[PDB]
Amino acid sequence: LYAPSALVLTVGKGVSATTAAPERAVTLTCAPGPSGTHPAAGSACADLAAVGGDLNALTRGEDVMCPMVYDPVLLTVDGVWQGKRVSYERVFSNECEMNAHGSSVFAF
Amino acid sequence: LYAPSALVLTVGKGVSATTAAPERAVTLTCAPGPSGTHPAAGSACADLAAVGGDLNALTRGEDVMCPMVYDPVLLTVDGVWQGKRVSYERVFSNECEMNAHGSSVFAF
Repeated sequence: LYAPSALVLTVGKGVSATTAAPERAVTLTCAPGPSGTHPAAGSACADLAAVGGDLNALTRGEDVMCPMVYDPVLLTVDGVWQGKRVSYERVFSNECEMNAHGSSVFAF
Repeated sequence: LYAPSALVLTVGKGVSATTAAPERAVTLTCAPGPSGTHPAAGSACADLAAVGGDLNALTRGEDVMCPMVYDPVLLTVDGVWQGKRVSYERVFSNECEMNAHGSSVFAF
């Protein structure tokens, strides 16, 4: 047995789970190994591990430059990270911004 | 694009998400096809489809017989079923009981 690490991330244009339909959704597994529908299971897993599973501490790439659009996107993440239950959601100003937090966690 | 179907199911001995640590956790994908860490991705997918994604309507196999133990187990399911957000959790009297609701959805 190992502490489980399994998550489902969903993104949709909107500003809250009540007003943003889930357009895309990927599963992500990091224990015992990185797998799932996520485009970059490996790097995503590494992104989370480095930050200690703390989604909120994923940094915004200083050099990454995004156009100043205001087209909100709601990101949700649910499941278990190393035996601990996860339930997170954040609204980004635009996808480019979302995809700029952590190299590959949210880039799906 | 297709309406997404991606879920994470977790089970732990306890009676509420606050008091039941996630011991095991499996991801399940049903669109465009059945996949994930779930032991029976295919049948599980079929179990859900038949019931219209309505977890609460999964039936208890009339013939399935379980010993009368009282060792509760909390089952949680989160994610998206056919474009609609899912967030469900139910406490069973014992694993044998949990595994008796729907042939293979919860049998993991």
